Amino acid sequence: QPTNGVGYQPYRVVVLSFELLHAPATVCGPKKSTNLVKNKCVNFNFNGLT
Amino acid sequence: AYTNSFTRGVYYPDKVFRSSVLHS
Ligand SMILES: *[C@@H]1O[C@H](CO)[C@@H](O)[C@H](O)[C@H]1NC(C)=O
Repeated sequence: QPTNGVGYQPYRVVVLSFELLHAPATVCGPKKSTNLVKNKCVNFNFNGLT
Repeated sequence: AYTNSFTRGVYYPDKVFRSSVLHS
């Protein structure tokens, strides 16, 4: 009830669990690719694995 | 009727490539 008061009131809980894994990525950050280099030394990122 | 299972029912643990390797 609105009459419950602060600790007494309802609170919405979200838990975001993640299947953070080396298996097929499908949900990712506000993130955008480069071209792919081959046969030269580079920093790299795939799916935010780096 | 009945029979021994022999070596049926092995399956992949995960979507990771590995090769020429013994693992457990
Ligand atoms: C398998 O188990 C059944 C009973 O559950 C038995 O009658 C049968 O002889 C067994 N077969 C083998 C291959 O051990």
